[PDB]
Amino acid sequence: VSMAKTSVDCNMYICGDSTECANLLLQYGSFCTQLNRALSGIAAEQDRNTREVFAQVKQMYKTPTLKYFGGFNFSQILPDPLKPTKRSFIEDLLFNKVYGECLICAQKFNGLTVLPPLLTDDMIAAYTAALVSGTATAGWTFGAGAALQIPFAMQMAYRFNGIGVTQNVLYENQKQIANQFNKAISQIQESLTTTSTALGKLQDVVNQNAQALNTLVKQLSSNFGAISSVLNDILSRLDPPEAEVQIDRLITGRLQSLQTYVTQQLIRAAEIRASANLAATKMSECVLGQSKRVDFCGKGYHLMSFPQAAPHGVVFLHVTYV
Amino acid sequence: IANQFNKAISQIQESLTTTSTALGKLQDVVNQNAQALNTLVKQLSSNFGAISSVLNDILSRLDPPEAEVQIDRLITGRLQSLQTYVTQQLIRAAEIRASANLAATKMSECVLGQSKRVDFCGKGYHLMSFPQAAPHGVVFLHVTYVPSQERNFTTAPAICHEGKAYFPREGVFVFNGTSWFITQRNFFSPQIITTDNTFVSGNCDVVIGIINNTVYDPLQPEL
Amino acid sequence: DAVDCSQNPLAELKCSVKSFEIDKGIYQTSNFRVVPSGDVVRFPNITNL
Amino acid sequence: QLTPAWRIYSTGNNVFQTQAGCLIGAEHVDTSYECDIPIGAGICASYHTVQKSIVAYTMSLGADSSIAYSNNTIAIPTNFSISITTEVMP
Ligand SMILES: *[C@@H]1O[C@H](CO)[C@@H](O[C@@H]2O[C@H](CO)[C@@H](O[C@@H]3O[C@H](CO[C@H]4O[C@H](CO)[C@@H](O)[C@H](O)[C@@H]4O)[C@@H](O)[C@H](O[C@H]4O[C@H](CO)[C@@H](O)[C@H](O)[C@@H]4O)[C@@H]3O)[C@H](O)[C@H]2NC(C)=O)[C@H](O)[C@H]1NC(C)=O
Ligand SMILES: *[C@@H]1O[C@H](CO)[C@@H](O[C@@H]2O[C@H](CO)[C@@H](O[C@@H]3O[C@H](CO[C@H]4O[C@H](CO)[C@@H](O)[C@H](O)[C@@H]4O)[C@@H](O)[C@H](O[C@H]4O[C@H](CO)[C@@H](O)[C@H](O)[C@@H]4O)[C@@H]3O)[C@H](O)[C@H]2NC(C)=O)[C@H](O)[C@H]1NC(C)=O
Ligand SMILES: *[C@@H]1O[C@H](CO)[C@@H](O[C@@H]2O[C@H](CO)[C@@H](O[C@@H]3O[C@H](CO[C@H]4O[C@H](CO)[C@@H](O)[C@H](O)[C@@H]4O)[C@@H](O)[C@H](O[C@H]4O[C@H](CO)[C@@H](O)[C@H](O)[C@@H]4O)[C@@H]3O)[C@H](O)[C@H]2NC(C)=O)[C@H](O)[C@H]1NC(C)=O
Ligand SMILES: *[C@@H]1O[C@H](CO)[C@@H](O[C@@H]2O[C@H](CO)[C@@H](O[C@@H]3O[C@H](CO[C@H]4O[C@H](CO)[C@@H](O)[C@H](O)[C@@H]4O)[C@@H](O)[C@H](O[C@H]4O[C@H](CO)[C@@H](O)[C@H](O)[C@@H]4O)[C@@H]3O)[C@H](O)[C@H]2NC(C)=O)[C@H](O)[C@H]1NC(C)=O
Ligand SMILES: *[C@@H]1O[C@H](CO)[C@@H](O[C@@H]2O[C@H](CO)[C@@H](O[C@@H]3O[C@H](CO)[C@@H](O)[C@H](O[C@H]4O[C@H](CO)[C@@H](O)[C@H](O)[C@@H]4O)[C@@H]3O)[C@H](O)[C@H]2NC(C)=O)[C@H](O)[C@H]1NC(C)=O
Ligand SMILES: *[C@@H]1O[C@H](CO)[C@@H](O[C@@H]2O[C@H](CO)[C@@H](O[C@@H]3O[C@H](CO)[C@@H](O)[C@H](O)[C@@H]3O)[C@H](O)[C@H]2NC(C)=O)[C@H](O)[C@H]1NC(C)=O
Ligand SMILES: *[C@@H]1O[C@H](CO)[C@@H](O[C@@H]2O[C@H](CO)[C@@H](O[C@@H]3O[C@H](CO)[C@@H](O)[C@H](O)[C@@H]3O)[C@H](O)[C@H]2NC(C)=O)[C@H](O)[C@H]1NC(C)=O
Repeated sequence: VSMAKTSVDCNMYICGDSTECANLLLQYGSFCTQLNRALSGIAAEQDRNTREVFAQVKQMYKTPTLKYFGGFNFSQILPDPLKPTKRSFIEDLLFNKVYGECLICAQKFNGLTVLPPLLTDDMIAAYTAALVSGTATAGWTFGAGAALQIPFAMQMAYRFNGIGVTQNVLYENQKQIANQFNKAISQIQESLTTTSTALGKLQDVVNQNAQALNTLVKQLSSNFGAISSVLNDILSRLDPPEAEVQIDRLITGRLQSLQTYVTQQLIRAAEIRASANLAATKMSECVLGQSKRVDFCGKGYHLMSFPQAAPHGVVFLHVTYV
Repeated sequence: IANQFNKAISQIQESLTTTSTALGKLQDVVNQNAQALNTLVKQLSSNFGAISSVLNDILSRLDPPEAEVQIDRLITGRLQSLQTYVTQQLIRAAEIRASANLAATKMSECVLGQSKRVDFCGKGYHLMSFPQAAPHGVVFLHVTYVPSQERNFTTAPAICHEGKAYFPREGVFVFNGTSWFITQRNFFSPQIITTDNTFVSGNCDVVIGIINNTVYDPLQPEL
Repeated sequence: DAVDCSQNPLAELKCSVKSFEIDKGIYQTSNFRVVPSGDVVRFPNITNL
Repeated sequence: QLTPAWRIYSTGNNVFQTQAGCLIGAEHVDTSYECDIPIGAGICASYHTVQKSIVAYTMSLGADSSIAYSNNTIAIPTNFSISITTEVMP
């Protein structure tokens, strides 16, 4: 539900290390400015996408001492305050599977840099934790209004009846159901731990972003028919009058790559928005309520789901009746 | 209900008379259009590496050979500017097109019917909605039911009567000041627990949290 | 009226957005850089006379 | 040694660097509020009393609330209200 908040210095990219060269860029007026504006716009959208998806609850909740409810074991989904890391075990596992910057700061010569998000991973974890913790006790009214305590067993019974199974069945088999639930969680943990395809979608987005940037920078070494891709070696060698032709040519060549880059970024952003919109919808209908539409919250008959924090995305655990 | 409805409408009317953000989304689209148009036209004054940004200032002082070269440079520049514009225009169109599809969906589900899906027509429980005409867009007024102040009651999964386990129908077993009743989860109306508002299945030794209680059966006063 | 676009950061923003009024928020108006000081020029050892 | 620079400009004691960049002229508090004007990395800025000034703060994530769990009792509404929400799309 996001991509890197990239930024490019349009001056330094097209031409640097020269005050003579710079005089030619000025003949294109505010081009440099509007290009910068566009990249900023995209970064702003990335922020919006994240906030809309996660900030679905007005209040934050804290995690209960009890992790055992009606026989159901939720300790792997919830964060455990016992340890320094304010994340669930599942979340840590998910994170472990996936230009200028600052963590100390550093800067490159390519004019590229990436901005930080408003909301850090831990802040997100707080939201996902709050949602699970909240819904665990508030049940059906969690998003509707005030959080009203409903015994876990009663939440389940209601939802079973929702699907069309007399609550009597759940109660008779309560022990069996809790066991299957607990088992499934352990199953998922191992599945994620020993695989290499999980979250492939998130890696894909990151890879695409890197490719776009790598391509943009690499082309700086292109001559475009000029004497050299290096501006500093044009002036030294060629008579300064004629040199303007060589420089303008190089500027034109490079300007073309910026236009291509920014265009592609807008297109990529559109696809992301679509994803974020879906994710937000799923959050509301699969987590904060009980969706009835088939195959929206999983293949089977929807009973429950939980969100987990993820490296530039959202991971859902879908609990279904089969 | 009618009273709150009427006031809610009045409250909105007043809000839309003094605020400044309600239609920010519509103004944003308009502003973007204006910016794009001004940007494209403004570039007509760009030099684009030519001896002059004006065709007349080229032809009027250059022989046709050199003049054509300078014009060609100018043309190439302006062509790229227009191409840039139209590409951006398509991208903008795509986003709006998507919005329109959603808006059509919302009218269909929130206005011409009653939504069951949560958080689509509003945060509360959907009751009603009305479209309103708006410049370059659509404004909806969504009417929802919202639960208010709650009260604490003790509950029970089932009750045991005459050795049999009785389970609730659509409601939940609720305990008030020394009396059990059954009522709907989303409201409070404590009904007498009667044989025809429940069902019996299984004994009392296969239920967790089951309590002892009685079930009314009209047979007795009838007989 | 008139705005001196180099008087202070606020004036710069006013000029940047072509307006004498600003509603609210954070705005990027320009970039910045540090200016180099002295000249470090180095030549080979030079032994050949 | 900076370009650009302004004719009338000075640096006060209100200087503090964060991951998202450093601020000059904005004060820094040990409290939190709703994020008004975002900076980055959990930091936002707003205009508050002290006489008002620009301050930086760690943003609030949401209201502070907690409910006790009970496997014995249930909470249910004993009243309701009706309200109308306004939504706009282009
Ligand atoms: C939800 O379900 C999870 C499990 O799915 C429960 O948490 C588990 O709790 C059990 C305790 O019963 C943990 O047991 C582990 O046993 C390992 C083996 O050593 C013990 O057993 C041998 C058997 O002969 C004895 O000889 C030996 O003396 C020990 O008794 C331990 O090595 C594990 O230790 C872990 O924690 C320590 C903490 O410092 C670490 O240093 C270790 O490296 C290791 O991480 C542990 O004792 C089991 O690991 C738990 N798993 C998890 C994931 O927590 C939850 O409690 C349950 N929740 C609810 C609410 O029911
Ligand atoms: C549903 O049920 C939950 C609990 O399961 C309710 O939450 C509780 O709400 C009650 C409301 O009073 C809280 O009551 C606590 O009582 C303590 C005892 O003192 C009172 O009673 C004695 C009896 O003789 C009187 O003499 C005395 O004057 C008091 O009347 C208080 O000490 C508690 O105060 C707490 O907050 C103050 C705030 O400054 C602190 O200073 C105190 O030290 C203390 O922390 C409090 O009044 C009870 O604590 C709540 N429990 C929980 C877990 O929240 C729900 O409200 C209820 N919902 C509905 C709709 O009924
Ligand atoms: C909902 O979830 C809650 C919390 O998980 C459950 O509440 C707990 O219920 C258990 C059931 O008994 C309570 O158990 C406690 O056991 C203590 C130990 O003594 C008993 O066991 C020994 C074993 O050999 C026997 O010899 C002895 O005779 C007892 O049988 C008791 O001391 C505790 O008593 C408490 O209350 C009395 C009241 O006057 C006090 O005098 C005592 O000092 C003490 O406070 C108690 O019986 C456990 O405490 C409960 N927890 C809480 C927080 O109340 C609910 O049961 C669960 N609901 C359902 C339906 O399962
Ligand atoms: C709703 O109202 C009904 C009717 O009032 C209650 O029914 C009671 O249920 C309890 C269950 O615990 C019955 O208790 C029975 O006691 C018998 C006597 O042994 C006990 O007492 C002697 C006294 O010295 C002790 O020495 C001895 O150790 C015991 O403590 C038991 O024999 C009964 O056991 C039954 O079940 C076992 C299960 O394997 C069988 O093996 C036995 O053969 C036998 O079937 C039982 O424990 C009590 O008698 C019932 N009352 C009546 C009138 O029948 C419900 O409990 C009540 N429900 C609620 C929720 O309150
Ligand atoms: C839990 O629910 C039960 C039932 O749902 C509820 O008990 C009810 O309380 C009301 C109190 O308003 C009782 O209403 C009665 O109505 C008759 C008819 O006019 C009155 O005569 C009754 O007055 C009694 O008390 C007077 C006090 O001086 C006496 O003078 C008079 O003779 C009567 O004794 C009273 O208003 C209603 O009948 C009961 N219902 C039952 C079945 O008892 C209970 O209060 C609820 N508890 C909580 C905490 O909500
Ligand atoms: C921005 O630049 C300043 C100036 O260099 C950095 O401040 C310096 O930070 C280090 C580490 O926090 C300070 O301690 C040093 O640690 C090394 C560790 O081996 C030690 O060898 C040094 O003798 C010293 O102890 C150092 O004193 C400090 N300098 C000053 C003037 O305070 C600052 O960290 C940089 N900011 C970022 C984000 O990198
Ligand atoms: C749900 O709560 C609302 C209020 O939060 C209740 O509506 C209010 O009901 C009273 C009648 O009991 C209405 O009239 C009031 O009467 C008192 C009597 O002295 C008077 O002083 C007040 O000025 C007023 O006239 C009150 O207007 C009404 N509120 C509104 C907005 O109309 C409602 O009844 C509760 N619902 C249930 C089921 O309890």
